Amino acid sequence: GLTASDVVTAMQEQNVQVSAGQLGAEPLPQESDFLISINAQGRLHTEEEF
Amino acid sequence: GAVFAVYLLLLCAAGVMFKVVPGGFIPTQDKLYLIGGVKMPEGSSLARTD
Repeated sequence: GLTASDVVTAMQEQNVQVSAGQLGAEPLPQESDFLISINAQGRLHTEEEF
Repeated sequence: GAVFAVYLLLLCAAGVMFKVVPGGFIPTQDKLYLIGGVKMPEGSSLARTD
């Protein structure tokens, strides 16, 4: 029940650069002690993952 | 013959000069400022650094 365009869209959705943000960044009413970057993996690398 | 003997030693002395006088580039000079700064513990916020 799939089309070529479904497949291309799913590949574009599931192998993609992700911007995951931070904890403790400004603006806060009281000064933060830490700034913690977040990682979330979006891109695929191997034939198995694809 | 004696002056030529001295000249030969002075010449040797010239060779040692180029070996014991430290090499240099631009002498350090007072540029009318100093560079300060700080490395805080990894993960510190900008507020802690400030």
